[PDB]
Amino acid sequence: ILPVSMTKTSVDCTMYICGDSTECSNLLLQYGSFCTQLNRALTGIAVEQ
Amino acid sequence: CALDPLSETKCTLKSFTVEKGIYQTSNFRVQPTESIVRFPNITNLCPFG
Ligand SMILES: *[C@@H]1O[C@H](CO)[C@@H](O)[C@H](O)[C@H]1NC(C)=O
Repeated sequence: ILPVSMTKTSVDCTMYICGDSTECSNLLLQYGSFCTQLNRALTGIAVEQ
Repeated sequence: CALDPLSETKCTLKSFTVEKGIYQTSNFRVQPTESIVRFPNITNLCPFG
């Protein structure tokens, strides 16, 4: 028996962190590309899956 | 960026040339309508009279 795929899961980084908000999200931009470089990671996974 | 979907891509990829294949761009989050406040009926009246 072998694993082959794992469940494809993408997670919006911008909502998870700042949910349903704005004046939260403005802070989230001061951290740079984290959110945008995460979804890249979790995509690279979910693509090769 | 906002003209239309195709031109959101180019703003994600930082490219005018965009090759084939599905890209994620943004996240549409249905925005609420108004509000609901719901509390029991008054339960009591402080002996004002
Ligand atoms: C509140 O008022 C309505 C008026 O019809 C009544 O039907 C209901 O049972 C009441 N409930 C409470 C928790 O006050």
